[PDB]
Amino acid sequence: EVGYDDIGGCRKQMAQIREMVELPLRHPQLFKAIGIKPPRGVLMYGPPGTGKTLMARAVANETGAFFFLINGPEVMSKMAGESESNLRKAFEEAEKNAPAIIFIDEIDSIAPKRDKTNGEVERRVVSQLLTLMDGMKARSNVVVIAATNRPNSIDPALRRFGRFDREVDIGIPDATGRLEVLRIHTKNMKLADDVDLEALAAETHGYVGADIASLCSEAAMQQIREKMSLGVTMDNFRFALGNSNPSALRETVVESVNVTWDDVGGLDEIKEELKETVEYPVLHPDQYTKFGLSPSKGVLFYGPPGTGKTLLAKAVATEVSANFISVKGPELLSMWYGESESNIRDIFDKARAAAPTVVFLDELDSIAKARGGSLGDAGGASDRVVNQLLTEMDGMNAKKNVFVIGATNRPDQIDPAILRPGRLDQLIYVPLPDENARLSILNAQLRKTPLEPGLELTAIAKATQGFSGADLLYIVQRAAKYAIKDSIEAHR
Amino acid sequence: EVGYDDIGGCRKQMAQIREMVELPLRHPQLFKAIGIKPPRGVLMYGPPGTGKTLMARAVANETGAFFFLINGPEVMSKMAGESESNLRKAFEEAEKNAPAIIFIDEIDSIAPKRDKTNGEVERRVVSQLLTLMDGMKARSNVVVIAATNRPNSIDPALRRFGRFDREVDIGIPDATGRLEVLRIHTKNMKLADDVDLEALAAETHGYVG
Amino acid sequence: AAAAAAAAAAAAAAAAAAAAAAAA
Ligand SMILES: Nc1ncnc2c1ncn2[C@@H]1O[C@H](COP(=O)(O)OP(=O)(O)O)[C@@H](O)[C@H]1O
Ligand SMILES: Nc1ncnc2c1ncn2[C@@H]1O[C@H](COP(=O)(O)OP(=O)(O)O)[C@@H](O)[C@H]1O
Ligand SMILES: Nc1ncnc2c1ncn2[C@@H]1O[C@H](COP(=O)(O)OP(=O)(O)O)[C@@H](O)[C@H]1O
Ligand code: BEF
Ligand code: BEF
Repeated sequence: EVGYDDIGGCRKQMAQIREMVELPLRHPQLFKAIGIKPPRGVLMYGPPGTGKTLMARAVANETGAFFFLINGPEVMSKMAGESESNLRKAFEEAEKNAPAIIFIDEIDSIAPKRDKTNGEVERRVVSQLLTLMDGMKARSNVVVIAATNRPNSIDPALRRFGRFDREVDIGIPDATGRLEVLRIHTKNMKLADDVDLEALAAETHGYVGADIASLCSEAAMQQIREKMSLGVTMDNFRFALGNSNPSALRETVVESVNVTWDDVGGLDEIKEELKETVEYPVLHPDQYTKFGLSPSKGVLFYGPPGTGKTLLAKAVATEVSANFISVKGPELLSMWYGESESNIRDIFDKARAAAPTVVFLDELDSIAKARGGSLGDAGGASDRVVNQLLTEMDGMNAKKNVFVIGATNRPDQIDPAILRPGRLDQLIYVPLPDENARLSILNAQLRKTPLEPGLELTAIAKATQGFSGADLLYIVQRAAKYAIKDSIEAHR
Repeated sequence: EVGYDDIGGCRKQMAQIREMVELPLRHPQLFKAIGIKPPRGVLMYGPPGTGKTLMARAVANETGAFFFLINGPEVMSKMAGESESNLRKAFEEAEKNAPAIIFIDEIDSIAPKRDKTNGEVERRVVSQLLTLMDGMKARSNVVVIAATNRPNSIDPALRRFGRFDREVDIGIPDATGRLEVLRIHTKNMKLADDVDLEALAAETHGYVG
Repeated sequence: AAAAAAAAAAAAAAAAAAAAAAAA
């Protein structure tokens, strides 16, 4: 048995999930003289891979009941009775053998929307559970603890009156919830006395639950390759941060820039201001509840091109503990009819379930597309990607880290619907670097390079007044190209 | 047999796939008393012509085990659900002859994305492989290897915790990596005293392997 | 003044074709 310690420290979603299944099944006296009975069948959403099947085993051991487990997609067969009579056995065998708890999972492909199929074998099977769930009228004895991710694939016919009108969300184990899942995975394996569990849970912040058992198991393989009573040393977990690879972020495999807060930025006042508003709601939630002000979600960048508006976007990718999902501008816009409105929804939905997370939407000129005076520029009303992003924005953002980084060169092409104070509240502009800030641009490039002894340096920044921050990269490349050209001429 | 000498280059990647197949098979007691054994699956993605089918030939001849091979879409047939059972029959033959090594090929159509696909056979083989993978928990097992392209066409239910969690990319050799390739392919041939293999891979810069 | 230079076809989901698996 798995007991109660299989999910520990996550009592913010573990003590309230016992109010829905255990406390109705403990005694039927609290539902008398109260009127209606809410918890008939509950629906659980959230990040997949946290223990959605372990909690189905946890309710069977702590509460004495008859548990009938269903793996899910194993019933799919072309036999009239193998996929129709076995689901009737899951509702009738538990009724006579009280209590009647039942569990099903992976209902992503099972019961899709009605536009996909019509009158097939798969549509005939999923209509039987609509009346079998409504057929069980036992008072506080049957409950559906069905655990299914990806909520846009479930058809809304199952949430009409009382089948799945109880919505529960499994939160991220952030406040001391990630410490106990590492506690139960080291009591059975060998560990050396040189690691700290609080430091291990504080370096990385992007967790999906299933990766938590994967980062600790990767350190066990590191001890094998060096050694050719064992334990896991300190540097085996230090190798694990270079390949974190959570289950949700399996599409962003781009190269991360090496930034140590000194190779980017000539200004420090505007750099610190965006650091302060992005590090407050991710670290501790007690400051925003005391002040009462709503947190700003997303920031807009505008100004001259080549000033450092996407170079700073690589600086927010590794040093900030929130995750980084990048898009290459208008690449998230498909050719077909409904595929264009889905690709801008699948990226935002796959990130918000596990979201210490910033996102970098590049090239907002291609997204806002100057909707004022459209005249059918996209053909048959295919320019509906501007208001579909308005549906994803300001949708379930109560303590949800969604920081859209918009780097744009022309601010006048963006429609003012996103510029409204209910969506974006911080408007920052990166100005021209002066003579006191151009010295930090050249010091960022002359940091990790072999260089000559000190020539004149302040006279270089005083003569380039009138050009942007990317123009000094041209003068540092021509000085570096002329150091390689004469080196081959020095040879022989 | 091809061995390991026929796979030239990519030495940073060869240590990853050897420690997950040979080391559970050579020393099964080494994985004891240190917890559960990590490596249960690997996805070999990237460009197609990088040497990704000979890696299955390399693990089928160097170590002494049974090699049952699964091609691409070949399990489809006109019956009352044979595709969900013939794929299941490939895993129950591996359970009978444990330990062994299985190899499934061309994961571009057998396991597509569930939302993009359409049909009733293609959407049930993507469901059948999800149940028999995590349910199979045998020690010293045949743990699956797959060689295909387009890693973005893989469903995220195949990469969660224990089905494919140690995926690797076969990198394209740009510096001193194609030199090891030409030392192997011309080892069988008798070259004259005119070629210079230090200058062959130096003047070209773009190839796949 | 402004003339539209494109119709911009963005739709069309084609045909389908089924695979009838025999029963016995
Ligand atoms: N603290 C934890 N919380 C949840 N799952 C955990 C935890 N530690 C390890 N795990 C593992 O993560 C996996 C979660 O998968 P689960 O959500 O039960 O399956 P599915 O989502 O496919 O129905 C299990 O293998 C479980 O043992
Ligand atoms: N001090 C600097 N900080 C960041 N990027 C810089 C700096 N000096 C030069 N660059 C380079 O100038 C280019 C402009 O970066 P950025 O303004 O973020 O993107 P874009 O030019 O696409 O708007 C990048 O290649 C960046 O590396
Ligand atoms: N290590 C290797 N490096 C480069 N080419 C290789 C390597 N191993 C095999 N090949 C080549 O790959 C081919 C056989 O496998 P291949 O056709 O690439 O398989 P697949 O297309 O299924 O990945 C042959 O041309 C062989 O020379
Ligand atoms: F690349 Be920047 F957004 F112009
Ligand atoms: F033959 Be390979 F898997 F394309």
